[PDB]
Amino acid sequence: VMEEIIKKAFIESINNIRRGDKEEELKKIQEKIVNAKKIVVATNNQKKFKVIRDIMLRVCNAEIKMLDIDTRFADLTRMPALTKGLIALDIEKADLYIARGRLGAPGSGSMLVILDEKGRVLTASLSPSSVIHKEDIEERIKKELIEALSRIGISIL
Amino acid sequence: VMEEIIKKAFIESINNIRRGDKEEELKKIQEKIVNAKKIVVATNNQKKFKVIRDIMLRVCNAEIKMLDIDTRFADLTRMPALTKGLIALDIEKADLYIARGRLGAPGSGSMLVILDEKGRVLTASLSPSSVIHKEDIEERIKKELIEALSRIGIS
Ligand SMILES: Cc1c(O)nc(CC(=O)O)c(C)c1O
Ligand SMILES: Cc1c(O)nc(CC(=O)O)c(C)c1O
Repeated sequence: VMEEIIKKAFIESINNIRRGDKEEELKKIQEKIVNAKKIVVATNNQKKFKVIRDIMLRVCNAEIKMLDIDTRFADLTRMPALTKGLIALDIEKADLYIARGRLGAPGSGSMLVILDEKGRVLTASLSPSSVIHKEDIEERIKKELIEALSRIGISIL
Repeated sequence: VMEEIIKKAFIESINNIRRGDKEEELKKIQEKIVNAKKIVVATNNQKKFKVIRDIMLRVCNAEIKMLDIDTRFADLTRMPALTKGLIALDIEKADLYIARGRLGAPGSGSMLVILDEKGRVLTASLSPSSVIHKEDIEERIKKELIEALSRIGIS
């Protein structure tokens, strides 16, 4: 049915009557996150994985697994985090894919992104460059994931 | 040149000794935005153009121009904002491109992005779905641009 809602949105864009996001779109996204039972985290360090896993378990009742392959094979692309997400989508079966990496060019800070079964971007969050930041990574990852969930109306509480 | 710094970064990644962003990279980004001489705003829109312009004229001493053509056609792609940025990049020349649109799928909130001459993503910022923050486009675009500049050390 997501295909249907997005189709409605696209029809609205075609007819030049679209004004931003619709409530049914957002609730479809939230329902998609909350009702997810399989989640893949596309990084090899387990710290990251634990943070993300335990956060996501309070939002959904999913099996959350990690990725055996390492994704440095994305640190040469234009948007590394997204590329990691797409690699994970290509080699692993899930209803949600969670990725974290560099936003764009070297120096651009960090991005965490959540993709669905067909590679659509559901939500994302950013952190300043670790260069200026100088704060811990687990707390920063927690901040990223919580903002990414909250900005689409999902409470970790 | 940015080509060299990025090449070194890529080399570190190849030899698997890369640890993250380095200060000469960030300094190259700041260097890139502050010393811009031309900035293109990827919109036909009044509100947006003036909003972005007012910040950017106070951060740099560039000619800041708008787009004769409008980029609503990007609202059917996977990441509309980036696509808008690439359209602007594709049809007119500048040292900076500022684009603003939907992050991803319908319902996913908004993204503002800043691109260099070669379409590289220098910085970006995100907003919750307009469904949730019921603020309209000019308050949060300013918040987005200011956040995007601040996150890379630009005041
Ligand atoms: C067309 C369009 C859309 O469908 N969604 C958004 C994000 C939002 O409404 O929060 C934007 C900015 C937009 O330009
Ligand atoms: C390889 C790599 C990089 O060059 N930059 C960043 C962003 C940062 O340093 O905050 C990340 C996360 C990263 O994995």
